[PDB]
Amino acid sequence: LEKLEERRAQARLGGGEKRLEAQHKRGKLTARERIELLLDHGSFEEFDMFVQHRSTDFGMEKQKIPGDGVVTGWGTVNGRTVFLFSKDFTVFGGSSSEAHAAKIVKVQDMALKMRAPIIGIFDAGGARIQEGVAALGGHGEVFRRNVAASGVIPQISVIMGPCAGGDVYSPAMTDFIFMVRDTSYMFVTGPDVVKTVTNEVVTAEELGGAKVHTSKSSIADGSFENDVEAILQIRRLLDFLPANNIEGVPEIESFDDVNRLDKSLDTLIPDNPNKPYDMGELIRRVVDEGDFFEIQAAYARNIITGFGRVEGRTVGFVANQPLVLAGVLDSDASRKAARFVRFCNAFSIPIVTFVDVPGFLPGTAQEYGGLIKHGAKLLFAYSQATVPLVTIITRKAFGGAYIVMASKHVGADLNYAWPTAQIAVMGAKGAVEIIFRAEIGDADKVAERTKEYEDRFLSPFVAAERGYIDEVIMPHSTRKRIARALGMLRTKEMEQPRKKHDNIPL
Amino acid sequence: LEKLEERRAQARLGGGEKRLEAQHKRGKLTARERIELLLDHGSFEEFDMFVQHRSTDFGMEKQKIPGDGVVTGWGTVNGRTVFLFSKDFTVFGGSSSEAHAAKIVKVQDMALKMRAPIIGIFDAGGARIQEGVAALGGHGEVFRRNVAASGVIPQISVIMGPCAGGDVYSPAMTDFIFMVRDTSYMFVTGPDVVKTVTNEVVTAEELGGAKVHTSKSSIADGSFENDVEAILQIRRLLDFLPANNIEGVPEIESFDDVNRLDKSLDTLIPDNPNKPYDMGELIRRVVDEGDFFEIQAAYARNIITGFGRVEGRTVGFVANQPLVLAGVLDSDASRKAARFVRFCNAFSIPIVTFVDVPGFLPGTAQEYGGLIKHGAKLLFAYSQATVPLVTIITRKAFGGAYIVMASKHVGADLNYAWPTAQIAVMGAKGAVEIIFRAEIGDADKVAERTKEYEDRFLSPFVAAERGYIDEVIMPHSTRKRIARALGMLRTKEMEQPRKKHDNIPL
Amino acid sequence: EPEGPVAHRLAAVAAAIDHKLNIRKRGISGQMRDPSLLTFQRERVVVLSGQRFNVTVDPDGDDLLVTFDDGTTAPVRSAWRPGAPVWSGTVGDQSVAIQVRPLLNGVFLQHAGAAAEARVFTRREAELADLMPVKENAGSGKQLLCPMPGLVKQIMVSEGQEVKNGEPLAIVEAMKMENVLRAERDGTISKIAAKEGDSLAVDAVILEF
Ligand SMILES: CC(C)(COP(=O)(O)OP(=O)(O)OC[C@H]1O[C@@H](n2cnc3c(N)ncnc32)[C@H](O)[C@@H]1OP(=O)(O)O)[C@@H](O)C(=O)NCCC(=O)NCCS
Ligand SMILES: CC(C)(COP(=O)(O)OP(=O)(O)OC[C@H]1O[C@@H](n2cnc3c(N)ncnc32)[C@H](O)[C@@H]1OP(=O)(O)O)[C@@H](O)C(=O)NCCC(=O)NCCS
Ligand SMILES: *C(=O)CCCC[C@@H]1SC[C@@H]2NC(=O)N[C@@H]21
Ligand SMILES: *C(=O)CCCC[C@@H]1SC[C@@H]2NC(=O)N[C@@H]21
Repeated sequence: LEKLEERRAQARLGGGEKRLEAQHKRGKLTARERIELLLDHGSFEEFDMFVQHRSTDFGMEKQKIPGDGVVTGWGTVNGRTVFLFSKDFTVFGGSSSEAHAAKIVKVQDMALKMRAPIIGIFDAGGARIQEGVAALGGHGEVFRRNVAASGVIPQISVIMGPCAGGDVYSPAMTDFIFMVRDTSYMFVTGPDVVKTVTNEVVTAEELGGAKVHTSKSSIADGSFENDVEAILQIRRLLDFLPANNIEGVPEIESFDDVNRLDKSLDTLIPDNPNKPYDMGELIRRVVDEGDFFEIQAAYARNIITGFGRVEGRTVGFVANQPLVLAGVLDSDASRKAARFVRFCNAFSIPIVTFVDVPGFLPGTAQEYGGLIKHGAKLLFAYSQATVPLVTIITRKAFGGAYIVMASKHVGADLNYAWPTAQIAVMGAKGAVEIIFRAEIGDADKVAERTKEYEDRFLSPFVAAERGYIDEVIMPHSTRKRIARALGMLRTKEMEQPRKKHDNIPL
Repeated sequence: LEKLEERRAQARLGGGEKRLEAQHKRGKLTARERIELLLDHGSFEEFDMFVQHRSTDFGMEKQKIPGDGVVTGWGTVNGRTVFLFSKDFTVFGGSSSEAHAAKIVKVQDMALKMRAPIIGIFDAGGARIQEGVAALGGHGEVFRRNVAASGVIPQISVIMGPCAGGDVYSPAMTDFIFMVRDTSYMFVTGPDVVKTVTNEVVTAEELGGAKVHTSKSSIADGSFENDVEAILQIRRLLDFLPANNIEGVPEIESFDDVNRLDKSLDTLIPDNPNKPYDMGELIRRVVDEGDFFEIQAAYARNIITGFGRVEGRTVGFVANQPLVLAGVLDSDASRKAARFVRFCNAFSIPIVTFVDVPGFLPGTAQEYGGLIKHGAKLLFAYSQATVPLVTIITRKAFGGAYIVMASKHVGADLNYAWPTAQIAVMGAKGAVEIIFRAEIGDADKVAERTKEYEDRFLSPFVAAERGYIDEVIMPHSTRKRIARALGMLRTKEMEQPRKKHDNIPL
Repeated sequence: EPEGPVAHRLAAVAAAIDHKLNIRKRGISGQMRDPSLLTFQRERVVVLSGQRFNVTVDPDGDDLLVTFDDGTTAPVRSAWRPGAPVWSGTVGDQSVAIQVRPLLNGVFLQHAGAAAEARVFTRREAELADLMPVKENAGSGKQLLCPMPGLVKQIMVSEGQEVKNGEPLAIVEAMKMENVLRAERDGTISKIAAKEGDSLAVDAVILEF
């Protein structure tokens, strides 16, 4: 019947032509256009197009809009099944009602049941005030499902407009949050309340924009220039990730050779111990085809985290970066690395770690901020892990930092070292000062003792003699060795002791 | 033979009588005196009394001290098996070496194997420099085992002297850290390097003293006046805790009655809503015999966390405290409550929660500091729990904060409310200003609308009509209800979905 | 920017690259049903630094055939592999080498002294991309603040000198590691506040354009 086509075409207009045009004028796409761009052509099946709200307070009974402000369903991305929901800002500001939340709950349940990923797209303003406590209940149920899915299916969130109030806690419990520059923001309490309570005058962008959440607050995993770019990059990310915690990583045919050498790496490390180099260069010369997907690039830039491929299989990478803060570990970097390691372990992704670390960041600000526990987080993550772990020391590895960065002693499978490695309890001069404390008066004698200590102990060979390092390798062979190791390690079988859950510091 | 008695007596002197008298002059006990005070009389069995070190560098072969700086063994506390180690500050400054670490590893392995608690007493200075890289290796083997035991057996740490460098990460991964005032301190990096790098001039007490770690940094769960008080309180605490994650909470015979009414509670809440009350008094009136062991008392005092008993069985308590920051939720309070809920759930301890919360703390400082994620931590911990949860709303419960505080929507078994409960999306003034914004010019209609909203919605009865509240009870019945419900809920049986582990935000 | 037969060539190459990658991408494991049951759209839109080309792509056995709106065709042949920095091959009876670099959702191409950013869409994706607005950068101004506390070890510029974006200006040392500060904008050096030997705190003034 043509009448059903009419009903459908009327549901497809949301909250009016003029609100849609106002959305296009801000530079934003609509909910349905976003879905259309994310999914493969012709694959989208929609749920609950005709659902309506049932509130009768404050005159709500006179405006019943089909769909109640959210679009829900499932489709395919590059042939693989995905579930999704997309909020509609033109329908009561995207606010969440009882029926709204019921739709979201339906798709969450289905995604967990069929063990497939779920993508949320956010543009909205929280609980619908007119529906009072009812609205809140809805939020709660959604929250519950998030927690149930944590570590079973990947959950991705994409902030493409306002996200205020309770809404924010749903993305917070997902594995990745991405944001669009200049049109999105997140906060718990808004500017007016900030003014009435704290007398601070701030705009929405200044309080909760993409810069703040990608560079200062730890919340976001990345930003993008506009909606189209963001969605295309989400398509890119999904092709790296497993569908669930059972099936393993996806595999594609590679154009690269796993037996190629790279002479350039033999010159990467400078002769001067105080000149830096770019670890990213090494990461991009090791991965297949130079392709690397960085996570939290703008935050805690003394450490690098991301995804690449070796032999057509997804691998995760963690590395110290000498260009920033001399590569020291601090609380921000430790948190950034710890959550990445935990995700990869949950979904059976192998991890490679490149180590060049002189110690931790000193000062009252680190200690009063809780560096003890924050740095314990990364140690916990690595020591808990049962996926393959491969580590490479290019340069300095001093003190407890050496233990933390995927050492043999916390459970790493293979540990290599370049010829330029310096594995020691601390630098030479400090060690000598402590050992020869009663004789720190003379000068030439101090230089002699320091020379001797450096010649004996600032090298890879004491570690090799004890078996803490499996092999000292030439730089130009790094890829060749990595690719071989990972292959052999694909059969690793290991388990932690039986428990409800660990008690990791928070 | 008398020669064996001689060898034993000699090993019992550590680094010398002079160093032990110096330890005493500082106001501190010796390691062996600490063991003697913790354990039941005659229960201590010591391991590895005669172990020595094997280093041959920097003249260390000529001072071989038996024990290598730690006393290890097992005994009983109030009849129940415990394992323990205690560092000896008189022997190489309590520094950690290979043999030292192996001693600690032995008792860690035994504690996990026999599923019993482990207590570590720290007075030391980290990796023994003269042993070099080997020392670090030892540290790693300890760290690993800490992680293996998390959530399987309770691990307690007692800091009774200096604790610096790599050492500090072992206590960090344990369940509780207690400190002795004026004689203990913890930091990753010491004042000398702080001065060299940052130009700050600070004392050890000012950098990592008990005040810092009990009131600012979130590291310590409590402090005590002296060694003796600390050790007696550790005995007390062990009497609350389960031995392992299977056996369940201990039981004692109670002197209280489960059917007594408390008329005082009928007048606890003041008529004036802008006036506070002490929630700790309600806690101390609901538990058996007024006995309550508070955790992290000096940190984030807007929230209360601790242990009591009901009908002779251990119960955990969480509550909002109106006397501090109007009882709002903030990042610090969120993390404090989250770790406690996680521990309780891991070890099968039921949780009772008291709710009086107006919302979250506003400001740029909270948002830039990551309140979104820090606040999600508590929601996550509650939504994951499978132990019994009982909740009582005394007063205000607004917005997302209502959801976070053990709401029916996040899986609470029983939810009660006092007659004074105000369960609503927000306050009346703000609700009307948002709803009736097109007529905000007037002032009389404003007050009329405000009063009608107040009367209709700021009460417990809409939540009761929807089934979100199981019963509106009288205050004087609170204990009587709790004790009954817990008794019924002992048989609860629930399971989260199958996974390696969750991906809770960090 | 490119114009005339040059631009065309570049456009064709872009299409080819896209095609190749897409083919590989459709062999991913774990799909719901078989990919042979899918379809590839022939009509494509190549956007080349603000210049659109409507094209049609067809696989000629092993090579590719790219048809434009003018009816003019171009066969494309090469053995390029993703990762190599030079695309060498033939585009319609002519041998060419293009310098290829990766770009977010596209490539950056250089040929015959011309350079262009190249993106390839379908019709619908292109019309949705045309809804996105062009944004302008704010632009740094007037200052060079020290982002890290440390010592000033060298200054390579002098007052009254002109610099171009990305040029080094000073070196700051902290925790035994140098740090090169580079110019973020083009301009002329007006003043120098600090010079070799002095310690600077975070967000301190080194110079002003
Ligand atoms: C989400 C938010 C940041 C967007 O602000 P904005 O872009 O300036 O736009 P508006 O305030 O015009 O919001 C768009 C519409 O959605 C409605 N809306 C927004 N948030 C809503 C919510 N939680 N409940 C119900 N309706 C809501 C608006 O009232 C408005 O509809 P209108 O066109 O009929 O007036 C802001 O509205 C907000 O804080 N909302 C959450 C609840 C709240 O506290 N709002 C008012 C305090 S300022
Ligand atoms: C733990 C610490 C904070 C306690 O400091 P303190 O109370 O002033 O006391 P001391 O430094 O005199 O320590 C007592 C002894 O332990 C020894 N010691 C301490 N830490 C040691 C370590 N890591 N390795 C070997 N010996 C160590 C000291 O040499 C000293 O020996 P002595 O009486 O024969 O001289 C401190 O010594 C320390 O920071 N040690 C770690 C190693 C280090 O970085 N030291 C340099 C700065 S102190
Ligand atoms: C020499 O000048 C000593 C300063 C360098 C010490 C550095 S700071 C970074 C590492 N942290 C630490 O504790 N020591 C190392
Ligand atoms: C009246 O003066 C309005 C401002 C006070 C509101 C308080 S601040 C603490 C709670 N958080 C919140 O958002 N509102 C409550």
